[PDB]
Amino acid sequence: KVFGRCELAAAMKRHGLDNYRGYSLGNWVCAAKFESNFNTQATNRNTDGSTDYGILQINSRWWCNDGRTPGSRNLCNIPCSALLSSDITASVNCAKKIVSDGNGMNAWVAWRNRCKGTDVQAWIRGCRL
Ligand SMILES: O=N[O-]
Ligand SMILES: O=N[O-]
Repeated sequence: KVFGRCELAAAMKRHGLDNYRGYSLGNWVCAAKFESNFNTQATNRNTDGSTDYGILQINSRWWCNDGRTPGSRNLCNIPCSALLSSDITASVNCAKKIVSDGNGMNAWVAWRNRCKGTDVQAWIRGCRL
């Protein structure tokens, strides 16, 4: 599923991401835009053999099991394919564990490089929230 901007904002808010660990809703929408272009089916291979999955490009090296990242962890206790569903529950719940990890949203390379220190509120402008 490819989400609309305000559609994803609303779903993320419903799932309790707005101000989760102090990160406003705009931060999450911005991250999702630049990680996956709002596409739940997005996948990208990393140099180390792991893969990033879903709207927030959650990585198999630590967070999920894709059956092909040998010697990795499954800290969210899920198959990586769960991160590709039209239902974003699994992605959101795993993201909450990631952002609590100690590095906050810096865990997302695209957020650090493209969202951090910018007017992230613009990502929810016009939405009926
Ligand atoms: O959800 N369309 O911005
Ligand atoms: O649960 N919203 O995909």
